[PDB]
Parts: sequence; C-alpha cells; structure tokens
Amino acid sequence: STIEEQAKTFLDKFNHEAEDLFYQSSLASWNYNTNITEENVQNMNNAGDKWSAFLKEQSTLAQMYPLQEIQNLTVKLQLQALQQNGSSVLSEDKSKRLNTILNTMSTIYSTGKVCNPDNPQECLLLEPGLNEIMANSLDYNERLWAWESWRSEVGKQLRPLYEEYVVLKNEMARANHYEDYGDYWRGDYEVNGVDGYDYSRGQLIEDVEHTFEEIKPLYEHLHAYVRAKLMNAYPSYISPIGCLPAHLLGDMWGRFWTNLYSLTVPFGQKPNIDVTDAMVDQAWDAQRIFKEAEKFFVSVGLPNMTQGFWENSMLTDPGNVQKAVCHPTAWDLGKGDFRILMCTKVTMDDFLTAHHEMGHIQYDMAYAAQPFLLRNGANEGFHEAVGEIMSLSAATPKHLKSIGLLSPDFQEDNETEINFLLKQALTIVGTLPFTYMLEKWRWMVFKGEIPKDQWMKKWWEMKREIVGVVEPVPHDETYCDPASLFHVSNDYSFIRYYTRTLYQFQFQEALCQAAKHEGPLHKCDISNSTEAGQKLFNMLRLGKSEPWTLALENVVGAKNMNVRPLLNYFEPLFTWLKDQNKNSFVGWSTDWSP
Amino acid sequence: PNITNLCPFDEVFNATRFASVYAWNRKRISNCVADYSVLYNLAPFFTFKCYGVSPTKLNDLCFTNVYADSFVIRGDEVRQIAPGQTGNIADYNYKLPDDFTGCVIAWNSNKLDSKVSGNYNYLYRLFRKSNLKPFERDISTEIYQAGNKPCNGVAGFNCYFPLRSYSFRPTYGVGHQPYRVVVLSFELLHAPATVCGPKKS
Ligand SMILES: *[C@@H]1O[C@H](CO)[C@@H](O)[C@H](O)[C@H]1NC(C)=O
Ligand SMILES: *[C@@H]1O[C@H](CO)[C@@H](O)[C@H](O)[C@H]1NC(C)=O
Ligand SMILES: *[C@@H]1O[C@H](CO)[C@@H](O)[C@H](O)[C@H]1NC(C)=O
Ligand SMILES: *[C@@H]1O[C@H](CO)[C@@H](O)[C@H](O)[C@H]1NC(C)=O
Ligand SMILES: *[C@@H]1O[C@H](CO)[C@@H](O)[C@H](O)[C@H]1NC(C)=O
Repeated sequence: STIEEQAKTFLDKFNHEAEDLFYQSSLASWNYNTNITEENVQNMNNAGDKWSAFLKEQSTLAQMYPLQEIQNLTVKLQLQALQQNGSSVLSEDKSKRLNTILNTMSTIYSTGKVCNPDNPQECLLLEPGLNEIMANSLDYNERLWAWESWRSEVGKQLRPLYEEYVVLKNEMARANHYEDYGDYWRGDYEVNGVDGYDYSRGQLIEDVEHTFEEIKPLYEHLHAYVRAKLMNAYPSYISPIGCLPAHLLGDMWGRFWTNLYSLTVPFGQKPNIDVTDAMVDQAWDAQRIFKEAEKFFVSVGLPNMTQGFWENSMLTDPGNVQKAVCHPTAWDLGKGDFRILMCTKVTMDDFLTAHHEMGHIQYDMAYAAQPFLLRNGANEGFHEAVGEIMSLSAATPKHLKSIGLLSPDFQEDNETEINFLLKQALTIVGTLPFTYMLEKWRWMVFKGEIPKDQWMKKWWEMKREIVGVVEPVPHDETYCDPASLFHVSNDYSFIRYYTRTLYQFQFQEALCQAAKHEGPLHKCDISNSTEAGQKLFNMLRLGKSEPWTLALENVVGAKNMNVRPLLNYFEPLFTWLKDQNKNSFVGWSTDWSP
Repeated sequence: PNITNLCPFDEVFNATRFASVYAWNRKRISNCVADYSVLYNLAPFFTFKCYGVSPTKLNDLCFTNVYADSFVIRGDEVRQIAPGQTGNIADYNYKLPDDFTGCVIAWNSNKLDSKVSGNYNYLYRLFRKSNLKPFERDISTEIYQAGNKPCNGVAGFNCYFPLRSYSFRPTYGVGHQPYRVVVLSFELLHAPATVCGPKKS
C-alpha cells in the first residue's frame, strides 16, 4: 500500500519493543530506589545506555516516513513525537560539552556548600541549615548577611558558565529550526490540524499576561495587608512607606509565603483545626490512611486500585537496617504495575500528600489502554491539578466531620472560613506572581532579544515595578542571582505551576457546580457524587490523544485559562480585606529608593 | 462402559510445559473415559466459557469424535478467543469459526511460569498474510514482505520478522500474567462411534 500501513506496522513493533525495554529500566530504577548499592548504580548506567541507544536507533529509523501524506491523526501525533531525535543534531564535541555542563550544574547545586565560619569542619549545606537560619529568626543583621553571602560566591562562578550554556542552547535551537529554546519549551502547548481548536506558540504569553493583569489587584491588596501587619509588628527597621525587601519573605530566594504565617493571623485567639491529637489518640497508621483514601476514591466513583500494589508496596520504613530515600513519589512501571514510595509520618500535610499521590496513581492508571507513546497527560499541567483536586477537597472541615476523626463539637462560622482562606491565599497568590516572573524572565533571556551588560539592573527594575520587592543592597553585573533556584539550574519547565493553579480551580468549580453541593466554594465535597466522577473520567481517560483544549472542554466547558474560579475561591477573603483594610495604605510607592 | 479403560487425556489439564500459540497442540480422543463432571468440580480452573452447546448438558450428547487443543496466551486476549472478534491472535495466530461448537477453558499460571530474569521462551506470530483459515496451523517463518517495494527478504527496513517473543515475570499485574488455555470440540458420526460416559439412567 502507501506508507500508512508501513507506519502502522512499524509503530506496532516499536510499541512492543519500547514497552519491554521501558519496563526493564523502570523496574531496575525502582530496585535501586528501594536499596542503594554501587552495583545498582552500574545497573542504572547500563539500563540508561540501552534506553538511549534504542531511542536513537528507533528515531533514526522513523525519520524515513515523511509527514506530508499522512491523513490519520493518532499516527501523525505518534510520528511527530518519535521523529524528533533531540540532541543528536549537535556534533559529539558539543554534545559531550552539554553533558559535562549539566554535570557541572548538578555538582555545583547538590554538592554546593556555603560553610559557617564558626564550624568550618562540620557545618550546614543548602538544606536544611540555610532554610532554618533564614526562616526561623528575628534579627535582621544575620538575615541580610546570609542573603548577601549566599550569592557572594555562587553567582560569580556561574555567570560565564551560564553564558556558555545559553549560547550552546541558542545553537541547539538554531539546529532544529526553532527561534529560541523558549519556543522549544512552549512547544508542549502547540496543537495543529484541528479547525477551531488551533493553538499557536504565541498566544500563550498574551493570555498568561492577561490573566496576571486580571489577578493583580488581589495580590496587591494582600501584599499591602501583609506589609501593614509587618509595620504594626516590627517597624524599627523597615521604612513605613518603603516596599518589602525579599529577605523578609522567609524563603532564601523568595518563593512561598507560608512560613510568615506566625505573623499574619488576624484571629490569634481562634485555634486552627488540628486532627493530629485525635490521629494519635486513636492509633492511626499508614495502612488505615490508605484504606480510607481508597474508600473515598471509590465513593467518588473511580474504581478500586490494584491488589498487586498491597503486596508490592513500601509504606512504612523497615527500621534502619537498610538506608533509602523516603521522599514521597508515585512510580509508574507499566504492564499493570504501579507503586508508591513514601515514609509515613503522623501529620496532616502527610495526609494531604498521601491523597495527592493516590490521585497521581489514579491518573497514571487511567490511560493504560492507550498505546505506549500516548501514555501521558494532555500537557505538563494536568497531572499536578488532577492530583491536587482531592488534596483541596479533603481539607474541608465537613469531610473531617464525615470521616469520624474530628468531634462534631466543632461549630462552623465565618472565623474558620477566614482562617482557612488566609492560609490558602498565602499558599497560592504569593507564588503565582513569582512563577510568572521567573518564567517571563527566562523567556525573554532565552529569546536573546535583550542586551547583556546591565541584566541585573533591568531585572531589579522590572521586579520592582511588577512584584513590588526592592533589593537590600546594590548588585553589580557579575552576579547571576536568578540562577539560585533548583529548577533553573537543571533545565526544568517552570510554567506548569501557573497552569496547575488555574486548572485546579477550574476543575473544582466545574465539578462542584455539577455536584449540586450548594454553599460556599470551599465547602465542596466530591465524595458521594457518581456523576462528577463520570464527568471527570470522560476526559481523564483520554491521556493525550486529543488536544488539551478538547480535554478541558469536556469537564469545564471553557477553551482556555480563566481567572474567575480563582477569584470566586477567595471571594470571602477578598470581601474581608476590602471591608477591613480600607484604612490601611495600599499599593507600593514607585518613588522609594533604598 | 466399564470404565477403567483410561486414556491419557487428563494430562492436558495438568502438565509440565505448555506450547506456544502458533504451534497450538491438536489432539484426538476416542474409545476413552468420558468423565466431564469432574472437570467442572476443579476449583483452580477459572474461565469456563461455552458457546456451542449447553455446559451442564454437555455430557447428554455422546461424543463420537473429540478434539482437544492446548496453548498459552496473555491475560487480555482470553476475551478475544470468543468467536466474532478480530485483531491479533484471533486473526494472525489462531482462528475459531462462528459456527464452532465446543468449549474453552482458561486458568492462571502465575507461579508456574514466572522467573526473576524474565521468561522469553514463548513466542507468537505478529505478522501474516491476508488471513489464516479457521482451524489451521501456521509454523513457517518466511520473512514477511511489508506492503510493497523490492525488499526481497533481507533484513532491517520495511521487512519485519513475524515471530516476536513474549516476556513474563512475577511482578506483572493482572492483564499481563500468562494464561493457560485449552479448547474442547467434537464432530459427529463417521467411523464406528466410540465414547460417551455417565449416562446415569
Ligand atoms: C540491601 O542492600 C544491603 C547491602 O547490599 C543488603 O545487606 C541488604 O540485605 C539489602 N536488603 C534488601 C531488602 O534487599
Ligand atoms: C487512525 O487509525 C486508527 C487505527 O486503529 C483508526 O482506529 C482510526 O479510525 C484512524 N483515523 C483516521 C482519521 O484515519
Ligand atoms: C474494591 O473496592 C472496594 C470498595 O468499593 C474495596 O473495599 C476493596 O478493597 C477493593 N478491592 C480490593 C482488592 O482492594
Ligand atoms: C457519603 O456516603 C457514606 C455512605 O453512607 C456516608 O457514610 C458518608 O457520611 C457520606 N459523606 C458525605 C459527605 O455525604
Ligand atoms: C492436576 O491438577 C488438578 C487441579 O485441580 C487436579 O484436579 C488433577 O487431579 C491434577 N492431575 C492429576 C493427574 O492428579
């Protein structure tokens, strides 16, 4: 026939072989993660080499079939995904240069150490010592000392190294007919071939900035409220009209706002909900936690999870005989194998993370019927949101009342709603602008349209005019401050956080409106609603065979990102702030200078 | 009937090593012990699917000529054995006519086939010509020409090897564990008719 049947049979053979090899490599990786040995490291290297060689050979084999005369869609999508060789276009010299430069990134971050002069022989690493000296203190002198010292010797080492990295990335983009590496990152949101569902690589920046422009007033008001709280608390150092310097944000680089919760609560006398006391007084363990989690999931409507998990799981750390990392993760193995690796501790956040990982496993289990290539989410944002839906839903006091943990003696009023919404707002609206800022910065620096010799000055100005944070001390052009983050050093996409935050609220509104659970938005319980589960699964089954817009249409009915659910969630808190903080100064002055 | 004139036809339900799917093993039964109520009482066997005639009244009609069939497949395709479904195995490895009258038995082999290193001794045909005839066996491994083009059975491109290899392991979940399958069929009245069992009047 034509090349259509050729592509079909080749894809069948590739599906089989890739399935087998991927299963081998993933099982080896799981075995290493459970128990760490040097021979396991050698096995890791061998499996990685085999997978890389197989992918290279199969991509070179697939490059024969052109995409011009293919009329199907799934076959075209698979061929488009597979045909892209990746880094093979570059010569071996620059290929190994890139490998070594990523190795330098990993070494300077993981093994990067700034050591206290008090104990030069036994001191703290980037974690957890820096975090506990930056977010668990009151004196400002050591705070500013650490703030200056962290980049006093780390930023210097990487600026020429980062320049080499960015020029090599520009060559990488040029080799594959891409305008910039930012286009390479944005390509995950690109879909073509469908009329009315077309999404280009340009509209993303415009609609993201439009959403941020819509959300700006709430963030401004919350920042003004926190600044007023700081002035009423500790005015001896910060000028009453000046902006908020970053070193007072608790985190070393200024990412989250949760750790300021000790100096933000308006309702100090009101006790926040804490189920840990009843959790320990009733002898709760990980097994019962996951049992009730799967009971909740089957209450929603999704099927019970595999039995082979239970006899092939590691939930409780088996003493100290063997040493292994217990960082909570959900592993997809293939061939009907899914696993969870986490060390169970008795705390509410562990409960929420257990729900999160169970949701992740559910989403992974959903699209097992799809072929091997199409076994992924519609984009890089669906996983986190579809996992965090249950985490957001299970934190309501109504759910705790229903499950039987909290005593029904607790009354529900406006005060608890205000406290809960304050916590959630500090979690969300404090990290949305930072994410947008970092992603936009990396976007126009990888496009290469901006000059070179005053990057720090421009970056500080455009931070001050947007996020309203002023530097404590001037920085020269040799510094490389935005490289202190883990993600920027290891080439990770940072835009998935904005998308996750918007999409989770879209999902919550669209799944509680159909749930007919009348009341406030934050008091929505997904459990005992089979129709909501079916509505979720009618899209959660697709995977990535269809455009992400078609996916978002099937559960929400909207074709893009919208801020309205997010504004609806914070409606009570927004009303409280507007009614109470009218007498306080709002906004950041544009004339302040340190 | 006597019947202590046993014949070794119960070994196919309790064996040591099953064959592949392309070389499915065909057997003839005559003048034997026709005991079949014992088979229904065997708990470990799980999938008891009959389509031709009545299962509980399978012993009612005397079996003049009996054919037994044995092979092993993957967990998902036990549903594809039922007549009227197309795809792999059902069209490239083994065929069952719609008018076929008989029964099919399937059971688990999790602990009798697994291996920590992965079992690769079971193969299956993935490519074939237009179709295999019902109740026919194909063994030859002639290099499959693919579609068109002058690729005269060499290697590598376009042309593909028809017989691929399975992989079975202990850590697999339900849906990838090996399933041992046997088939029972019969035909009527040609050469002086031989066997039927517990017609307990
Ligand atoms: C983990 O590895 C150590 C060292 O190789 C060994 O002594 C121990 O038995 C292993 N444990 C398991 C469960 O494999
Ligand atoms: C694409 O191929 C698949 C193969 O099963 C088929 O189901 C589908 O209908 C085809 N679609 C088009 C548009 O050719
Ligand atoms: C199947 O789901 C039910 C809840 O509907 C649950 O109790 C049961 O444990 C699940 N099956 C297995 C094998 O866990
Ligand atoms: C959900 O249904 C179960 C079944 O009786 C019930 O025990 C539980 O209280 C219900 N929860 C909610 C929030 O309706
Ligand atoms: C083979 O195993 C089955 C399992 O039920 C048993 O009924 C049968 O008697 C066994 N075969 C022999 C020859 O004992």
